[PDB]
Amino acid sequence: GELPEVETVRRELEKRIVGQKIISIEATYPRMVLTGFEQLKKELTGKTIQGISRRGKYLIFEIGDDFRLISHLRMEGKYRLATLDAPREKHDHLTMKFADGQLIYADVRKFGTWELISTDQVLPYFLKKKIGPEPTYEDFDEKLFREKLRKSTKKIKPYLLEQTLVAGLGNIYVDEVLWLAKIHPEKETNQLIESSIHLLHDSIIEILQKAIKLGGSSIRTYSALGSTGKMQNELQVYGKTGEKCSRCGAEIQKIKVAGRGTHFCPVCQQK
DNA sequence: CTCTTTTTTCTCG
DNA sequence: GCGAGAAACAAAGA
Ligand SMILES: [Zn+2]
Repeated sequence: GELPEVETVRRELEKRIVGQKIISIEATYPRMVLTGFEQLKKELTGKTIQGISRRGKYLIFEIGDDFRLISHLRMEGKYRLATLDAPREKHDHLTMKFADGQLIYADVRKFGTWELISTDQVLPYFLKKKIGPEPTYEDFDEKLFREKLRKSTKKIKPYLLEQTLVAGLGNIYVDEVLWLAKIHPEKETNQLIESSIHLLHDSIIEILQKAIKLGGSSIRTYSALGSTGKMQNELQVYGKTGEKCSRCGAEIQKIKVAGRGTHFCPVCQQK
């Protein structure tokens, strides 16, 4: 999922597993643990979960005083808290067993990843990933944002998806943000004027914070953490091909931009 | 049966 | 370094 969905899962996990001692850890797909499954199992078994943080679309389990399990859900990763006797589901890959339940990770496409690193390696880890600022008024500086946009010829949608200008936007929210800011996805960033960049900046923050408040977008659902989201009922363009724009009434169109499905209003978002 | 569609990171030119 | 295309992988629809 995107930042809102990951934050939703983070909040649920924080509320339910913090303080839990990991009894055992099993894997049917050990290869998704990029730092080595057996090594992770040896290091984390018997340890207690102290907290759950997030950076961009990355989940950060704080286990023991020196361990950090970095988890990325990628396209389809899903977590669920189940009973110890819960039957296995086809795409379940890993499980963290507690005394009165277990945290199961499932991922149909097997894109999701787990990486075990030390507490002091977290900041360097994200610096290496070149992740941009969190989408908040406090961390997302419009001035630097503007300067980077002015220096580039990249198209705005692909550039925003890079996670370098700001962290957290995925295909759904980048489409929603550009529609809200009335900017065409193929617009070269150096062509954006100051007022448009200002609207874009605030729209990125507003859309994501709203999505977080509503528990993310669940255009699917299911017995999993963060599956009761209501943001999907607020989407203005994503997956609305053929429907009418809520502002002007023109039909929402869908095109391909840098290989990604792209939804936009041809009237509100002039090319 | 073929082709298309649905986050991150690499190859190629 | 950059843009285009694709891979990792599974499933469902045209
Ligand atoms: Zn419109």
